Amino acid sequence: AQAFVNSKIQPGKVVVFIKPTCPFCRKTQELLSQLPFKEGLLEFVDITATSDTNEIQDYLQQLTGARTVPRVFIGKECIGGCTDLESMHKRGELLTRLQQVGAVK
Repeated sequence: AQAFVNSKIQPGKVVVFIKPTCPFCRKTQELLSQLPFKEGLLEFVDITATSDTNEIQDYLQQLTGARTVPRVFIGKECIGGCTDLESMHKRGELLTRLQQVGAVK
């Protein structure tokens, strides 16, 4: 669980931890898939594809303050879930943020 999520999160990368059958995971995927990411800099990680799904949620609770998916990380910074990603979008902050970390083409 620990080494698994810690290998995924990296400076300059966006990673969204998702589950199948998760309406908000899908909305998050819809928003970020449009953006001109460079290759390898956006990843959706299904936590059900590992045996220890609940232990991963436990570790995200410890790391971020919540265990709920979607869990969105921009670099090592967990910005939150769908709601928080959507606010940055509405405010126009998201593209600025992604350009600063060099995630965009």
